[PDB]
Amino acid sequence: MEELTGEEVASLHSEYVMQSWHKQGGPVKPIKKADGIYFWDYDGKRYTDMSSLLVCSNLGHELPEIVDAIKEQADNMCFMAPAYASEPKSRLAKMLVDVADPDFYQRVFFTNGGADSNENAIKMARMVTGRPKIFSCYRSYHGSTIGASNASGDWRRFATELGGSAPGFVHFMNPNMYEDGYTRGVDDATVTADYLHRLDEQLQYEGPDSVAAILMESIVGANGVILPPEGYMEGVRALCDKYGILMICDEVMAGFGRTGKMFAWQNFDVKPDMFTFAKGVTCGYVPLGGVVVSKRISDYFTDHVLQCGLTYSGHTLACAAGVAAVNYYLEHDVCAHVKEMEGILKPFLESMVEKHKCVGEARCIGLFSALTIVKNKETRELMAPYHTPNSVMPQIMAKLMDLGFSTFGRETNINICPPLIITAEQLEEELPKLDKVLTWVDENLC
Amino acid sequence: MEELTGEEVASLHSEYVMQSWHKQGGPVKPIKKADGIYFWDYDGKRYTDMSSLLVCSNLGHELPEIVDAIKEQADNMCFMAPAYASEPKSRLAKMLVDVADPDFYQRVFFTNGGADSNENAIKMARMVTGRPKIFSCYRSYHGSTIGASNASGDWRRFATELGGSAPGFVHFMNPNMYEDGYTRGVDDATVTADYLHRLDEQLQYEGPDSVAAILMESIVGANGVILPPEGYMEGVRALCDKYGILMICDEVMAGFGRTGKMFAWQNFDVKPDMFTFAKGVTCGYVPLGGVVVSKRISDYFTDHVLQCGLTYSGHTLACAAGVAAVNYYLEHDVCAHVKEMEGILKPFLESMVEKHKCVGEARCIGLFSALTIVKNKETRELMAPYHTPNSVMPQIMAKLMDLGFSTFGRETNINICPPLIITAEQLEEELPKLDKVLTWVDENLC
Ligand SMILES: Cc1ncc(COP(=O)(O)O)c(C=O)c1O
Ligand SMILES: Cc1ncc(COP(=O)(O)O)c(C=O)c1O
Ligand SMILES: N[C@@H](CCC(=O)O)C(=O)O
Ligand SMILES: N[C@@H](CCC(=O)O)C(=O)O
Ligand SMILES: N[C@@H](CCC(=O)O)C(=O)O
Ligand SMILES: N[C@@H](CCC(=O)O)C(=O)O
Repeated sequence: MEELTGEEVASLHSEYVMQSWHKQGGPVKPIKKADGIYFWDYDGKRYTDMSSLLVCSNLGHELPEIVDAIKEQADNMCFMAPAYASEPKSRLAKMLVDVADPDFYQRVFFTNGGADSNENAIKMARMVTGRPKIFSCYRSYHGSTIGASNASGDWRRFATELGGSAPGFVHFMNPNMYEDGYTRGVDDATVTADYLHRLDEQLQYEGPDSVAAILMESIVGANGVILPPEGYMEGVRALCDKYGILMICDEVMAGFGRTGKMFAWQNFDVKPDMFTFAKGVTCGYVPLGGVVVSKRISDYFTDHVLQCGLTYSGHTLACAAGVAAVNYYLEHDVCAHVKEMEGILKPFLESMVEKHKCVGEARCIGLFSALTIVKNKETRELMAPYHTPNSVMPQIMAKLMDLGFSTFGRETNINICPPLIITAEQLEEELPKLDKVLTWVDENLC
Repeated sequence: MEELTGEEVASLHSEYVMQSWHKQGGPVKPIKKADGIYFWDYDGKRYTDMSSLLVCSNLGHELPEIVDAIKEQADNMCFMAPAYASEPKSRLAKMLVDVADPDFYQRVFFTNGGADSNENAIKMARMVTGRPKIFSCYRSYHGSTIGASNASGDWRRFATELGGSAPGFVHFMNPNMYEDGYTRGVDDATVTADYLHRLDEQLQYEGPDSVAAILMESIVGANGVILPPEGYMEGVRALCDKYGILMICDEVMAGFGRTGKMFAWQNFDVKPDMFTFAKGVTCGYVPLGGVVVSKRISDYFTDHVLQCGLTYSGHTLACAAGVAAVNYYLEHDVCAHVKEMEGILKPFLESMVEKHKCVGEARCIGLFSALTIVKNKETRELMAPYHTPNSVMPQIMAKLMDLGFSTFGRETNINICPPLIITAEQLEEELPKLDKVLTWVDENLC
């Protein structure tokens, strides 16, 4: 082939590619290769993927087991239509029900990504219950297509709402303990009592008989790893039981080992009626998402036609990578390694709280972590208040990117979501870089 | 693990897989392998893929050029994030702009499939024009997610409408010449004049200044290869020009050689402001879709933030498969071969009209074709009128499947959309199976 130079790759991109969530034509980094927890630009500089790209490359890059499964499947059958059974699609559905809970869940509806599966979970909840309304969090992101974007809490919904908001999407405010003035640990029962009651009250004023589902990120991800107050998720599950509302957990970012469990909702003593997934089901190697449905929902669509579908549902190549990814998580006890890696990451960030005036809070479950950056520790003034213009936080990400610490954040947060295969030696080598950049912020942005 | 038997693969699917557009748990055919224009169940029976699966496997199955590109990309880098340029993504955007028209189009917005590309095309049209409303045809399908399904005409939208129609989606009736009582040879100028005036009048009664886009399949596909009357598509383009409305053509099904041209809208004297694609950009081998946008639209999003995005946009593996597919279409002059195969398929289907009491009309452009099945040639009584319960058409589809002639249809139609690589000899072997089955319909369903 006519292999392109680094400059041509970034040149053509700036000129011909439509970039997500940006204005067109900026400068762009051209990436040549990735492997393990690293990737390289065409100048040869190495970046350590401390955010797993978009918290999706859970097993690092170029994992032989997934790469090999893909190539093997490509030699058999890259795609076969949804109307037919295939080995990878059959095996992955069983594996997913099994790791989720084979006594509660029954079927998996395969999709292309995250927005795709939230869209279909919404449609399925309205069909099963006969009710029109969907409750979702203001502090949440569920996708960019009109249905998932209407359910999404953060301001990316504003553009989708051009022409009008979609009917039946009611938003309720969920607690962000630090930003709301409280202190995790001490105040959990107070915040949980307050926000569970706010939600109960809003349900009553919307008519609980008309609310088909409550949809929640298992742990709010892109918007800052907002660990909920203890007991909050169980109370939501309790409200759903009281009112006949289905509970839908969004596992797109927090699933597949991110938190130390296969699914983040497994940290809570709740069985959601449905939950949605994508990123780590294949570590991003082939697009795949899905909906895991309870036995009750499975039964409903045995009697009624499931009015859902998409050309690539259960894509064969994609599922083959899924089988390899899931088998890797299990055979290599990746959750246990993630729980143990928590022991290096969590104490480190907590000490960044004590050591840095610009770091107000640290949250960490497994390798799912974030820092709240503040302009003023004493007043809790955020370094970038909600939906601020000219947030300085990209500036901070660029200082990090300069040391080979690649990550991202939204609002006033820095995420730290390294690949689940990262080692203690590797963490202890990268985290000093985060401390160095935090010091720069201390001295330049307060 | 241990390879699964056919009976194990079909059992696990029936028990654990969520099937699109069906009640759960039925019987299912397990497919073991695919190659060229065929695929095989686990007993070894061969099916000739006369519908290209979902009119997507444009270059057949396991085509070495795409298979190999996939493996080569998997050995380098399966995925790299949207914020980075990658060789396959830059090369595919330029190649796509180039085959579409480099003097008119500028950028490509990559998605995972067809539905999200229509979702995003809608979002962009509302952002670019500042207007809320989308016009689309009642006889159309654009996807199943809330946005694309509200834009879709056929009854699969009704489920999405649980909870309410999303605002700003106005539907207009497009002509199906045969089903409306006219004749494609002698009647186009009247039908075109009438339906353009109906659309103009409806645009006027909705406020043309409030219509951001008219969205239409270049040639209505899954709903029956409904070739438009002469001059209709050009007149739609004229109304858009008159009123400042963007024209969005959906090439998801009719793109990539299906009709004898690279894009079906290229059979008409129109350049759409945007057009959407999925299936044949990769022949389904890896999920990929997109929006090709004009220079004007690209300019808008140079000055304004493109508030669209998805985790897997510009997926690296998927794009590598795309580069190989598009290069094949061009290097092997697949369009020219499709035109010459049109010269076999069109006369055969036309001769099925003359030969069978049950065949009212034949439509065919390139290898994009369908038969209208009737209970009564004289009264034009359809064999399955719109949205009938207990359609007998699956019976016909099954009689065909029994001869190894695998296809599908919607409403009262049988599609014939074989892979673009099918040869004259192969056509001469398969088409007799369609003739045999039509005789059975003649004698058993009128
Ligand atoms: C928690 C969560 N849900 C849903 C999504 C949307 O997923 P996708 O990009 O695959 O449409 C994302 C991606 O940011 C996410 O982080
Ligand atoms: C013309 C057209 N547009 C859009 C779609 C939806 O595409 P997808 O199933 O990839 O989401 C289809 C699928 O049949 C289609 O035929
Ligand atoms: N995370 C963004 C991509 C980021 C970027 O394009 O700068 C997405 O949803 O695609
Ligand atoms: N047409 C369906 C095919 C699956 C089926 O018929 O079961 C789809 O969009 O996935
Ligand atoms: N029966 C066609 C299409 C099946 C489907 O609609 O999923 C085939 O697979 O060849
Ligand atoms: N923030 C991620 C991804 C941005 C994108 O999706 O392009 C990174 O910097 O690696």
